[PDB]
Amino acid sequence: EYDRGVSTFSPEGRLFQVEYSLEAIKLGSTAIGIATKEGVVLGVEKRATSPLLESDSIEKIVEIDRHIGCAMSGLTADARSMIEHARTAAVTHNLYYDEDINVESLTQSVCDLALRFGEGASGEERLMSRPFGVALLIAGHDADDGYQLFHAEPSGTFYRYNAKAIGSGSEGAQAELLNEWHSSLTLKEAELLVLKILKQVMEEKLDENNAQLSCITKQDGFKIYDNEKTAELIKELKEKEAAE
Amino acid sequence: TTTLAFRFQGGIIVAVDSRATAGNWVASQTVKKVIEINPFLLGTMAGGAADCQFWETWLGSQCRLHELREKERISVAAASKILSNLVYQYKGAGLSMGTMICGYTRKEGPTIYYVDSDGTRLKGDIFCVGSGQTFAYGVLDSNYKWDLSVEDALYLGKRSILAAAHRDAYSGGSVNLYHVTEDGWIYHGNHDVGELFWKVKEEEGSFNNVIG
Amino acid sequence: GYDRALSIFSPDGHIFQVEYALEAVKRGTCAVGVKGKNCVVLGCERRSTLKLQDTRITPSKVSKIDSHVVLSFSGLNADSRILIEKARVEAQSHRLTLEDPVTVEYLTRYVAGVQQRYTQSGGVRPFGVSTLIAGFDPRDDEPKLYQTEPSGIYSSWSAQTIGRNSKTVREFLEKNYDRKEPPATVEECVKLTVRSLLEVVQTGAKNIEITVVKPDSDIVALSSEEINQYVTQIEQEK
Amino acid sequence: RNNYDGDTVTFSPTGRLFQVEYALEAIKQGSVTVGLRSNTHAVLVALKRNADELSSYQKKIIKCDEHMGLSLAGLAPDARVLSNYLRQQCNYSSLVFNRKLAVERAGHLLCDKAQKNTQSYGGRPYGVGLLIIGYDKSGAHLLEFQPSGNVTELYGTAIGARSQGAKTYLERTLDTFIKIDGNPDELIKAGVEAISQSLRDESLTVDNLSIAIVGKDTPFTIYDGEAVAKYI
Amino acid sequence: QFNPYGDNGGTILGIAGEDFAVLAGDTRNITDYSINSRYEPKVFDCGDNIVMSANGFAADGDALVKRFKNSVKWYHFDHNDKKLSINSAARNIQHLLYGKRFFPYYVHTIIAGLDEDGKGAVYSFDPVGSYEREQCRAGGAAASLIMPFLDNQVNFKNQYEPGTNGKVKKPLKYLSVEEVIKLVRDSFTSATERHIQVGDGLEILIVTKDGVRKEFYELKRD
Amino acid sequence: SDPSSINGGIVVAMTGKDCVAIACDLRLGSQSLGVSNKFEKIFHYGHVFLGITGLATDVTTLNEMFRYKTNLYKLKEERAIEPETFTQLVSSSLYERRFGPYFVGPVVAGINSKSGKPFIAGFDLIGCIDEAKDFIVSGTASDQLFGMCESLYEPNLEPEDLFETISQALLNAADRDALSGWGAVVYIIKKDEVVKRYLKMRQD
Amino acid sequence: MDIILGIRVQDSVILASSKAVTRGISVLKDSDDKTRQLSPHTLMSFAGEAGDTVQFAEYIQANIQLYSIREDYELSPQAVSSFVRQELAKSIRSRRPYQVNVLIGGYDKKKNKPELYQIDYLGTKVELPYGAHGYSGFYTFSLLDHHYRPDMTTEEGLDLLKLCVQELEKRMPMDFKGVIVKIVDKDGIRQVDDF
Amino acid sequence: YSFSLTTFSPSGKLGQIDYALTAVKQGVTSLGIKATNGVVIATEKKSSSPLAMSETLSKVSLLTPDIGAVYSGMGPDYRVLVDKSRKVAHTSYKRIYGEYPPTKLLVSEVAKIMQEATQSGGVRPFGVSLLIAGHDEFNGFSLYQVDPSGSYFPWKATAIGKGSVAAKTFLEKRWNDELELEDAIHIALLTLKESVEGEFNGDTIELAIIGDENPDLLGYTGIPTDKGPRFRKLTSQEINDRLEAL
Amino acid sequence: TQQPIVTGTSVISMKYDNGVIIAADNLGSYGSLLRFNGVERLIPVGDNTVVGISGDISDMQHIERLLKDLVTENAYDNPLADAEEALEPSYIFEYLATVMYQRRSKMNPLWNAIIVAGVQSNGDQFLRYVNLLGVTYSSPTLATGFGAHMANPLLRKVVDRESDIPKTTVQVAEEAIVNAMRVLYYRDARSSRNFSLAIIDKNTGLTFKKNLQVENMKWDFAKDIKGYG
Repeated sequence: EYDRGVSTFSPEGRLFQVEYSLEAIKLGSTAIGIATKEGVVLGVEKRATSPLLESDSIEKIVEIDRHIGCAMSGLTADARSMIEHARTAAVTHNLYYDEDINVESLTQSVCDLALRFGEGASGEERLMSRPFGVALLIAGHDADDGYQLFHAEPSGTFYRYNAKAIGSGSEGAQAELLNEWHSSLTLKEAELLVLKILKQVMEEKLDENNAQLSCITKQDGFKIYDNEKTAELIKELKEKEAAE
Repeated sequence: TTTLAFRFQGGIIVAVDSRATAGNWVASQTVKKVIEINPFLLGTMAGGAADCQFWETWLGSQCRLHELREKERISVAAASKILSNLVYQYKGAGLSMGTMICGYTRKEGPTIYYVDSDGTRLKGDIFCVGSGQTFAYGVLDSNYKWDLSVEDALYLGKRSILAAAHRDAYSGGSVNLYHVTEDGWIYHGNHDVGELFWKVKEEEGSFNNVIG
Repeated sequence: GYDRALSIFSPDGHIFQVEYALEAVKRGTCAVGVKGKNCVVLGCERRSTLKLQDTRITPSKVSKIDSHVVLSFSGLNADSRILIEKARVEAQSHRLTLEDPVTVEYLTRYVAGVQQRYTQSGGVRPFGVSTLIAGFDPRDDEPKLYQTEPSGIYSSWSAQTIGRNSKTVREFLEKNYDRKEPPATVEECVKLTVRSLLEVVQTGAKNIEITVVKPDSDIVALSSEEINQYVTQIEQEK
Repeated sequence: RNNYDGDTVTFSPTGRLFQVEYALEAIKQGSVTVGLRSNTHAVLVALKRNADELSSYQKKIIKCDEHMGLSLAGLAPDARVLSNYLRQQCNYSSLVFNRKLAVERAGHLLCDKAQKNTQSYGGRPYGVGLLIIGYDKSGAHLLEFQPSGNVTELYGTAIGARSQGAKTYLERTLDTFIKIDGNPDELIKAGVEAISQSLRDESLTVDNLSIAIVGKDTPFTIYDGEAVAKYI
Repeated sequence: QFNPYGDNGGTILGIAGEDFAVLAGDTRNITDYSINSRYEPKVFDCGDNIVMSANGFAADGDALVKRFKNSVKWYHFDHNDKKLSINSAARNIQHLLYGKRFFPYYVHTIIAGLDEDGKGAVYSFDPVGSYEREQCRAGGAAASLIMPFLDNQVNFKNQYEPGTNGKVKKPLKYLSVEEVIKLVRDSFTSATERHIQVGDGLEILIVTKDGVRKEFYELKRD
Repeated sequence: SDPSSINGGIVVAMTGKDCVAIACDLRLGSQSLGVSNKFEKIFHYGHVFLGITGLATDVTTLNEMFRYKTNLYKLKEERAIEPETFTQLVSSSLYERRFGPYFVGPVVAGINSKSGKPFIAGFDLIGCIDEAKDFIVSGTASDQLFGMCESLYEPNLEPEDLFETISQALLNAADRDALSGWGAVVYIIKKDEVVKRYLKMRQD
Repeated sequence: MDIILGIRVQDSVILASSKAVTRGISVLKDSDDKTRQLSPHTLMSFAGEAGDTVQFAEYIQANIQLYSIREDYELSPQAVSSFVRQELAKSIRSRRPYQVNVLIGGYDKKKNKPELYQIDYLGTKVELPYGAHGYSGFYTFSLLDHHYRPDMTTEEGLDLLKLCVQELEKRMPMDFKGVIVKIVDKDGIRQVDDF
Repeated sequence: YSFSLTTFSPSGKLGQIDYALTAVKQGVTSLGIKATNGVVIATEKKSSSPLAMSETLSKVSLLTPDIGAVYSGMGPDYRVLVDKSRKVAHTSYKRIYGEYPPTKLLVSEVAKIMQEATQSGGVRPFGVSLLIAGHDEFNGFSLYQVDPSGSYFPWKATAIGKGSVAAKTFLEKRWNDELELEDAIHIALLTLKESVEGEFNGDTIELAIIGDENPDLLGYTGIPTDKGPRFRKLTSQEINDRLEAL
Repeated sequence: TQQPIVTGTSVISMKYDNGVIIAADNLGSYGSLLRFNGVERLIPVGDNTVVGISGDISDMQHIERLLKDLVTENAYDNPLADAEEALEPSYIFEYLATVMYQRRSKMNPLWNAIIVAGVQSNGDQFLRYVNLLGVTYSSPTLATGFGAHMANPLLRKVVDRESDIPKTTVQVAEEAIVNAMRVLYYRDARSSRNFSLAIIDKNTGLTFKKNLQVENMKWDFAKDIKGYG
């Protein structure tokens, strides 16, 4: 009733229909982003439902600029529209000010398309007919705040974070991030940290076909890694834990 | 206004001037008339200033956008015909253009496409447009070769603008020199016309009919 | 559950209309894609309903969208028919814009795009058609294979199978196939396709149809005789 | 029964809309914010929430304009529309009449915006209540916005989670902060006291307090962090 | 029919220093052979170290400034108090000019301000769209008069050391902020003597990084 | 020239006793350049014949347009349109675009299979019924034709005498028309059958 | 563009296109085509005003190509010509008129017969064995009757076409600086090098 | 199933179509008999009060002078649809064809207005089945029934409404392949008196013909070349005449 | 695009230390024919602003209906809007300023030259100009049409600049404006012996003086001459 509406409130004051959309975000693959004072490292898990699936020609970390990247989980279908809109916003900013877009501000634009649910509601002319089953981890660097990590929620609005996990393994990943994080981290540490937490919240084996890192380092730009780079860091990790 | 670009075995040279008039008086001498679309492409402002400025920065935005989409690199053919289709829509509204899109991809080589505001698209290797276009053409054609030194191509891109300043009334300012290599464009500085005039004047024993 | 309507989400987070859309794909004929190194072969089951059915004028299950990208389908045949035409107007339009022929990577997005659009909205049902899009780039000669699904999610696979008992062909494929060395000869790669398709027809050599795309806008449809020789090699060895 | 929800376009037998009351509920479940004022300032102090301790809170004061501002309580997507709508009007006033928008005329425009969703099939009445302050030409004002769309001027009010404790603080100390004028610190301090009392099973943190102020010679200013640490 | 355009005089000038930049303008306003106004500042604060003067057609000028101030506030709201740089403003003004191009604006705009190397910057605009970085450019009726005089005292163009006769020539020198002002006061006064749309009073706003200050100087009413 | 008839062409329609004829020249011109010798002015739909004079692009466009309009009728009623009815159909197509209008002068010719009665009509630019059954001429030689036809016209000639009368009128006129001079095709139309006979005549 | 010809012989169709592209007082390029294939055996040359020419050629190209894919079978030249005529005659009543004039040659593979169709800008389809627009048709139409026969080999049609280029060159101020000569036959479309 | 215009039934068909058919059966009885030089169309009038003027009800309404109609079904639906029918007839087929349209063609337009009122859900189709009789110079005298199912059928003699089933066998029995109009006019009254008795009289039964051209109704003269209205409405006094000789 | 049919003459204005005096003729000419007399051209708006309108009478009406509707709009809501949220000449000006641009950008202008004069409720004079071109400017002496070149030099003697305003008082101001009407009656073809004059003061409020007649006639130089040809 409250949940089969779309703009119908429940007696607790929750728009149930919209509540239900959060469990869409979770069905997808885990991605864990960790902000550092050197840059943001974004990792993913990519599912292989077959050896025959080309897991390495599909990605869920995407390029939005030359210093803005996005992680996503949920419907890659809705990720296509959410990522496409966000790319337009970055570029049109670049058109208007010839200046870097702030991390947060790209996030405001992604949350504007999200607002739209309706078929009668006012604010902006509603043309989009349901919630979006897809979230973002938004990474960038402006120089007047530093490296930052924000989380887009299609059912809410922009949250600042030092680290977030989204996906299936989110809940348990988050504890580990409460446990191990530091402000005393370098990006080198930070990379082996995404991987150390990721594997425990993974049910697939930790290998390069089911993994993929990228970074926002202002100096190097948005850089998607190699499969050869990701395989190295798996070894360095294995060396560390034996020692430990 | 004098623009040109010419192709060689080493890449593309683009060379432009900096003088633009309104009346019979000069508004600016510091005009930049190569607009940097993206690192891989360069195009030139010529014709009417306002339209060229607005629609080339638009075209680099489109180029940046397509590269984000496809996870690729913009083509010279792709960029150029996005501009021609736009200008066609807007035509019949005072629109003026003179731009040549210069780009060197690995998949097609250096290529140059002239675009007009009539939606005219011409592949070629040699282009010079402007109102000083005739004077600089003189210079360009007779020294042009395919087999040609980089050093001496940079010498030709100064010489087209230099002659053209003296004979045309609206061309001068300074020379701007650019070389599009496979890895992007590289700048070869700004050279004031006056200082350049005495050096060349001496060098070939040309311009001995020009004294004052 | 929450199949009463498309726009309403679901406690379970799965839009039911998409899930049932998949189920519909299993109705239609099996299609299999297998990439080589110098080939992609795109084969499909061409199931014969009656013996009164023409081979004179009756549509093939495989449709060329443009002159170097090939497409098969599995699903609701009615629905596929407008999906293939919409794919095509854009495809040709790709040249209007750029003066470049259609790139396979731009094309999968587009086909996924019409589909995604239909799902997002509420006053249309999704397409009940998953497609395989095979082809090479114009610029380059590396073989490319894509899939679209009802949902509006697209993937690349090395080899992939859809419709009519898809599972059983998928497993078959894993065992036979090697990702270290995909077959680098057009003939042996064809043969792998024939073996797959054999299974779902049970018996037929007049109901297996093979099509091949090769680089530089070579697309050919194979003779019924030519396929029977390959079946002859496969029955003898077995 | 309760089959007279499910539509925002059907009156119940009792003559309520259940849908607007259920909007009043959504407010209580979000954060608390307190309004109060004097005659030289209007001040808003708001409890900010975080979701986890890697999260860095959520901003619940939006600057509307340099002589206006608002807080939110309830749903955050509903809030964004109204703070954007409100800004259109303030910019319009500057562009067309060269005039600061009056709080009272603002509020009745906001009222209208709401009644647009109430009549219509489709849409929802907004799930957020706003406490609006400004200082115009007729001095400081403070309005209380509701989902029904009623704007009501008050010397002090609170909406949100467990707001009776703050309204109790406010009642007792109504006259004390009205009479203070000219000292910006005292109104700031008084609002601090109210929101402490609102809380149950929590303590104040330097990043819970958000302070928002407008006056006679005070531009709109949003304090957070180490700016609310003089007045912690 | 109707001429939606006109000319209402004035003359304005922009100088880029290297720690400061000025934008000057006379406070005469004309409509044809009437003197409308004896004092009306053509040079307007926009905040954020941006002075903007859009001179030509007075209808287009005052609406172009007005629209700009609305844009400045909307940048504050969607970027949560971000600085608007002078080149960011410079591009913003591109789309305000190009946004009617089929019924365009009709003002020569100069903004002066401070760049992010912390040196003077001036960008002056072509009236229908387009901008370039300038160092001396003057807009308005007596732009002809004022501009080449400053390309000799500021720029040092076609000047050469004593007795050397072109062999080597004289370099630019660092400037005081006062010295730049005297050059602007002379130029305007000469333009009052030789021209009919200059005089009355001269406003020069100097953009430093201590704020946007105003300095006003009486000028000849004849 | 004139903007509505740069490319010329002439059509002439007469009535005989229970017969019509219609004939036209086959020269297409474009200014002063004679372009093609074979290019008919007259077209037909079922048993009604139509010549369309004028700016050459619109003759071709209405040929197609009328075929679309006639054939929609034929299939739906299961029977041929008649040349009485067909008159008012031309009149509406031409008037729909009064502003920016077709530049043609069409002339119908035809004989009913429900009266056995010749029907001819003329229309202008935005269309009119000119319901004379004297004789009807249009084209660039409009002036020339009205007189030549009038001189010869005796009402109620036998069909084969009528072939003499219209061919002669057309041939004299054509030599002295600047924008037509090449070829001729004459339709002698009867109830039973329709005989088409090309002339042999001078080229210019 | 500055010269456009068409002559149709025993088993081929021959079309000539200007190299020069005259833009104001400068010839910006002296070696560019002004013809594009519609199909592997249907060739459309174009001439007229600059800018109209280029976008029009490509737009028509997209449409004939799209039909060819749809039916998986190529449209007959007869069809193609009526399509190109229809676009011009619509444009003359539209917002933006073209000044693109075309000759479309095709070796009809269903009637096994060469066909040349001249189409002018305003929109007139005429079947004719000759064809040309501008002030190139005003020289070469006269010339063509005498030296033409009822048929000749494609080699003799080539030499006949060279004779019209020679007539134009002498008597017309316009430069074109040689011609691209493309033949349309039963076995594709080819380029022959010709002065 | 039955119960949207949108929903198809397990054995198919829309139910709204069937229910609209039901409406017709609750109607009054109208019937048509084709003769070799006419069509007679007849129906009755009722109104409840006798204080009602009966000459104000429209039920015999000429669409064109060439083509009359009656209905059975909803009274309101008739006036609206007669209004619409006329309007379409001049737009598609009197501005184009140049004269009032064919009996076959006009029946197809009427069906096409219905059909649009079936396609658009939440919009019911018309409550009426009409009988539309006319003359043209090609297909002769003709008679049709056009159902609220948006399909039309040609007929030799037919009846519709409540009393249809009783009338049709009378029509089978009494129709002969060659009849005159005057034997048809008497057969028409005779059959219609089965539908009701106790109230049947020449002022309450409305009966008209589409017979021979009448220049009497043309209203302009000295033009021999056109025909006059085929349609003729017979007055109350005529209907009494025929009822006495029967 | 609207073309003048019925038009007025001019407005003349000056400032003194505590107020403004705006006054304008009353004429409605259609070309040479002085068609209408008694066309009242000062319209009070609110209670501290008088708006004088010249140019079209056609367009005057439309503007009249607009500014009356301005007070109606101000008066909706607010229990105080007559000493707290009243209209002030700053507000009133900016309304008309915005329409004039708007109609110019439709390429269809409202043809008027308007002067908005009043005292603010902060005690600060406001006298600013707007017209159909959209041109806007403020100056201590404003005048419109003929009166801009013609009757403005007199007033510019009395108040030349900002610094001469506290030294001009109300009486001096009042003599200047009447003195200016004498030039306009004499020596402008379109003029009227009647003219309406409103004195706006911050300390006394609004004073309206209706049909003041041109005086201090001189004509005794017309009997001097006998003319020549």
